[PDB]
Amino acid sequence: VPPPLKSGIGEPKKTGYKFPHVFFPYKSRYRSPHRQRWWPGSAPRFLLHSHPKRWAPRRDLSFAFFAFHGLKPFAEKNLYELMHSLPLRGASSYFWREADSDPWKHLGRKANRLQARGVRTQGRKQLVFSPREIYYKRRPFHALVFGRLSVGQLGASPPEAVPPEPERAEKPPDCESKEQRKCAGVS
Amino acid sequence: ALPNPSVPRAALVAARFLRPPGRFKRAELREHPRSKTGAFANLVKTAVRLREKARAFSLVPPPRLIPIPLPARKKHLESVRGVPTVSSDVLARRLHFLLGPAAIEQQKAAKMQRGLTPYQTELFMWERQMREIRKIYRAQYLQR
Amino acid sequence: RKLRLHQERASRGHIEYLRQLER
Amino acid sequence: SSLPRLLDSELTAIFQGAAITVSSNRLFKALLQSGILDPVVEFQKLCDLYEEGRFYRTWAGGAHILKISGVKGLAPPGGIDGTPKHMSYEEFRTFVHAVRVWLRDERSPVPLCDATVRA
Amino acid sequence: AFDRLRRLPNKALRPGKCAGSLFPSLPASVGDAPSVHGDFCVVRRADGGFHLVPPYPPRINRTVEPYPPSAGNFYELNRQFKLQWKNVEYQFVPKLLPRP
Amino acid sequence: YRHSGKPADWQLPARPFYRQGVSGLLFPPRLRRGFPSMRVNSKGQFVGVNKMPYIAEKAQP
Amino acid sequence: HYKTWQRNTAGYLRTFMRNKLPNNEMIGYVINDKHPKSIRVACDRFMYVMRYKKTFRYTKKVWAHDEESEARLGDVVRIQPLGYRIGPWKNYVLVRVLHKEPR
Amino acid sequence: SYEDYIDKFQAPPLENENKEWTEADDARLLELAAQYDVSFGDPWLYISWEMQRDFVDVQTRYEQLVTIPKNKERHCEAVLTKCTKPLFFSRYFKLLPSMLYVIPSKAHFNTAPVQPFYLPTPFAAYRRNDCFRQLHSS
Amino acid sequence: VRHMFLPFYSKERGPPRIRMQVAGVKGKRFYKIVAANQRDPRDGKHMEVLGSYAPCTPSGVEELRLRFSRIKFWLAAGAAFNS
Amino acid sequence: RLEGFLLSNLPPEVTNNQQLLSSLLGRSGLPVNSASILLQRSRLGRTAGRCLVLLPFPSSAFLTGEDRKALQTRLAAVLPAGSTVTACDRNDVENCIEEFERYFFLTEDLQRLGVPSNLRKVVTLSPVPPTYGRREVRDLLREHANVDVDPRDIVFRFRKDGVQGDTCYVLCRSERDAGVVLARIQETAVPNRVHYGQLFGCSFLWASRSALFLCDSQLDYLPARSPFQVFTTGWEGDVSEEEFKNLAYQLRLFPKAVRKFSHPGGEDVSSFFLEFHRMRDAKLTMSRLQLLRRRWRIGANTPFFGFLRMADLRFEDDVKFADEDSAADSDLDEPIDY
RNA sequence: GCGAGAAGGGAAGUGUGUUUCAAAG
RNA sequence: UUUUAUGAUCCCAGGCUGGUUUAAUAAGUCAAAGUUUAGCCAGAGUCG
RNA sequence: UUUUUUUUUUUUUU
RNA sequence: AGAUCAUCGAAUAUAACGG
Repeated sequence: VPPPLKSGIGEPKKTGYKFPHVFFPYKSRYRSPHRQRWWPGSAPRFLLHSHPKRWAPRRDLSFAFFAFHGLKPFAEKNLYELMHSLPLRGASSYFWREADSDPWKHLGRKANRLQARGVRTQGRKQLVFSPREIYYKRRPFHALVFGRLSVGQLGASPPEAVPPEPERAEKPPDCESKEQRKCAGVS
Repeated sequence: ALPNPSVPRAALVAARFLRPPGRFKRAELREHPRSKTGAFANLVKTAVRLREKARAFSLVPPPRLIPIPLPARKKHLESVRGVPTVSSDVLARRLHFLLGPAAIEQQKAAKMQRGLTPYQTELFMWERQMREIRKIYRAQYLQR
Repeated sequence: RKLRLHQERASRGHIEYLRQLER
Repeated sequence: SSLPRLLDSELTAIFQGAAITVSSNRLFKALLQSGILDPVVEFQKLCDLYEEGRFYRTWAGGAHILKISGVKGLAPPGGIDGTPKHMSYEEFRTFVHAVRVWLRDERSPVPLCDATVRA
Repeated sequence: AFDRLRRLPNKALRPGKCAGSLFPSLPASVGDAPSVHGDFCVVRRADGGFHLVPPYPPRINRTVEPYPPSAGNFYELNRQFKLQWKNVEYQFVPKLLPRP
Repeated sequence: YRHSGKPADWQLPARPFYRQGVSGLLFPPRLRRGFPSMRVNSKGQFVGVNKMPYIAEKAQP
Repeated sequence: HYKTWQRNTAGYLRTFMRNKLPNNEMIGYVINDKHPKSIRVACDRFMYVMRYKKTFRYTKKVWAHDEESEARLGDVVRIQPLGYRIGPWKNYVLVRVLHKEPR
Repeated sequence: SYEDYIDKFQAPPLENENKEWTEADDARLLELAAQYDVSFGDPWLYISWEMQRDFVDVQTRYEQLVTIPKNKERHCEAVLTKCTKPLFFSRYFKLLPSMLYVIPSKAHFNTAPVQPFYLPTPFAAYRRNDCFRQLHSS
Repeated sequence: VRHMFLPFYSKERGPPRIRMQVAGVKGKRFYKIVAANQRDPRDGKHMEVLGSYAPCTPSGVEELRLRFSRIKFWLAAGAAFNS
Repeated sequence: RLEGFLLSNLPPEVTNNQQLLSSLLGRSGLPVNSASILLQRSRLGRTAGRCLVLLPFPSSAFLTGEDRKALQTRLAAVLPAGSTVTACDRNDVENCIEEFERYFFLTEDLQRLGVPSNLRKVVTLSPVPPTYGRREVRDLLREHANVDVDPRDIVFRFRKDGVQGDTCYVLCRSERDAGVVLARIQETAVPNRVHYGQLFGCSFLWASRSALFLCDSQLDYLPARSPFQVFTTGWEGDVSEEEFKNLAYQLRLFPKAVRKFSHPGGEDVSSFFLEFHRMRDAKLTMSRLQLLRRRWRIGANTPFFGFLRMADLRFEDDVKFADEDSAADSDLDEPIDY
């Protein structure tokens, strides 16, 4: 059965609807554009169903309860959550996205799609983000971070690192790139 | 105001061959939250807001329409206004190139681009050739 | 002379048939 | 020049005095009695402009025929009620404005309504 | 027979003709040219664009009763669509189909 | 051809068919096939049409 | 409705031509001229019967419009259709008057 | 890998590639210009194959021998009647973007009037001198 | 001369296209090439018939009958087709 | 008071001969004090499809009511050819007609100031206003509700085929700060339409938006004629190469451009050109950029990209202009898919 | 991001349909 | 003032069309008042 | 006027 | 946009507007 609908933190109480959509009794193949994404092999809607209201008994309440965001796994920690614990709010640092452990790329119903090449039978140039201005609306998962986006070349070391690039000035300080997953930096 | 809201003329002429939406597509717009609503796109306020802005000012009366019979007119044949001025000799040689063996070897001798498959390079080259034949036939049909 | 294109040869037959019917 | 401005409040007395909706028969006679339009305007003058202005169609005055007849009223007369359109307050205001200028431009050197002409 | 409940035929959204016109500049046949848009309207999209939109209720036919008897168990009948803007309201709920 | 293996210019003519042998019409009608999907406008120009062709158009002389 | 073979007979073609006029014009005589700038034109049409091969006549009374109100009762006139609806009854426009009755 | 396709299945050798224009070459280009209509479709599609060169190099050579000399001895007028038109939308294009027009300069077109702007005496009274930059001659 | 192809284009259905059809008797189906819109059904309304196609014939060689005076005319109007 | 009429839609066979035109006026009314006319002429010396007629001194024409005007109009309407419009002229519109003729002659001359890179993100548009417009008339606007003293002699207006004032109006600004401020408050504004009888006319909703730009350079006319689908991009970071810098970073994004060009000038911002093969690829690119813009929080109104176009030109010793060519077949490159 | 009633007989009699013409958002 | 046996007021039911060959000095040039099987047009709205 | 903002802008007086 | 017979159930007819 599908999970019950819940409102995210920072939102007033709303009135639940009686039916999922207008064509509830009559039609069945019609699907709403704002349908929930809970089946394995998908991603949330960011700010629609990612952070639902959290409740627990009085006994379970504690300081550590509030720090759940900052202890999330690597596969679910966003940029906002990552920059919150870093020195200087992660200012004057570098960040990049590692698209190697996505939920849909390992698990899901459509996890065996046919690509243009076929199957994978076997130093990169990944983008680097330099946060300049940081503004937190709804901590620790919400912020308007403005930074300079540039390109950088990876190294030959075992881990993913950035040797002597960024080199080229791509665009002036703009909005963030992605909000799914991010890595650390040299700083 | 009430019949038709403020719609720029530029976006009306371009949207000519746009297919209308289906039954399910209509419900998407109507479904809450209505995040597809643009600036001054409200179907509740736009229909009355415009009217009030014009109420302060004068209203031009409708034009006086006087019925008048239309005189009879007979059919008259006219020549084609659009007739490209091109000699038939030029088109004769051009047809032998696209339909000749030279077209096959021309596609192979093409420069590739990063991020594109080998078949794409030939497909785009063939598409450009297909555009020239359409004009040749169109010009010939009009002339005849 | 020596119509090599398929289109040229196809149109040749059309004219021949029409000429016979024309009186 | 210097056309007087018709106050909203003044029109309220005339509209309510002739009596929400009201018929157009009592309003035509009351307009001339008040003398707000000021030769003397005759009764036929207002009727002629009402039809020429295409107000019955604009206002959807023929929609009441389908309520009584139904399907028979859709067809034309030969292929039927003929009552006049009952103008409301809002509707009447517009008409008064339109007819007020149609008489001033009838003798002005520079036409306002229809200045153009086809050969 | 007075004040009898009549019935009118149904009519959906008429698709506009491709070969339409904006404004007939002195037409010289005995009729009115069609329209491209027709019933449909063009509005500004959220993302800075132009797209079609279902207009205000297109002549909701109130003369014919609902076909499915089980309509009240899932939908609230006898609805009204009002247009208000600050302290101003207009009377346009009556959707009457005039004669041709 | 035999050697070159290409089509020749001169060849056999067409083979028209006639019903009951008779191939003579005294009062031919005015067919509409002269301008397929094309008509005359009020201006005199040539315009197209959008209609389903008759399945028995050629079978009804 | 007429069949495909019924549109080529001389009987149907002749009836069609009589009914058909330029600009879908019609011929009729006025029978009522009481309301201002209004006249009711009575037009006569024809139809063909493919069973007994006989043509009958049926009157078609319609309403017309006159600007100068020159037409009078019992005067044959010419009408022209229009692509709109004006008035409760008015559906036609006058062009000219052929015959005029004395007073 | 995308890099393997551009290195393996890509090596078209053109005969007349990276070569200067000689006296004979100039005459050959002019002869082909008359054979193929220039102001009809894409004339550079067939001429390029005959010369065995890129489609852009051939156009530049012809533009500096006929186009420039001819365009420099004719009066040009800048108007915006047909260029001002939008683009038809589609299922993947439902927006109205910006545009950029090209106005010829005086270095490639002799844009001058053939007659000074003359105004009659009675019609000169209804002219505002504070709304125009150019002076009133005559 | 784009004015001459206005009627052809359909707003509800779509632009013109060239495709094939499936008709005949079960077990001996034959293709029929016609001109129709994009959203039109496979077997339904058609503007003009260009010809037919018989991939299976008693002689063993595939036959193809087409009109040389109509296909060229339709392409000038801007009619697309499948691969 | 009456001061003259305004003719339009005149045939070419009457505007090119003053004898025929003068004869038609003598029979209807006064001859060519006598009345005077003024024929509009283009920069190349060609006439137009309209003319103007001026009445004699007001001393002999002040006492002229509608009774004498209706007859004059009617009588003078029959003599000319068919499909002609003969409207009256008021005291206010009479002065504006003279400016209309001058704009057509100076059309090419006025399209050079601020067109170059000097003034890039300045130019605006607002094709709301009808033919009723003027430099002076429009000057009062954008001052009472937006506070912006724009230049006077910086106003340009396009024209239709019949040398009629096109509704497309374009304005400029001295500074760049106020540019943004203009296209944020002029939305759905109803100042007025016409000033007749000391009262306002019909309503008209204003709509200002940046949708068009201008450029004039010596290294732009030739490059913009070879490709059929040419793109324009700007608002880039510090100075960059084409093959070595522009190509490499392009891989990150989704430009998908066959070729590229540069735009010198020695400013602190670059602008690289793009090329496409098919119209579908070009179209899809547009969407991509649009989407990306939003993500970056750049701005709706902020110029980021555009489509390059070649302006129509009219040469000499030509029987027909390119824009007026009816046999052109430059529309097959835009396939329709739905 | 795009497509989706592709499984609809509930309404109507002078209507639904057919025919003749027209349509440069 | 308006319709009205050329059917005005008025009660129940029925949605319109095409489909190639088809014998006989009814030898149909379109199957001759009305007979069908892939098909055209067309078929309201609602989460308060 | 009150919660929501990955659709904006404005703020001076010799 | 114009024109475009009605039929069955046996049948039963003059109705609506203003003084």
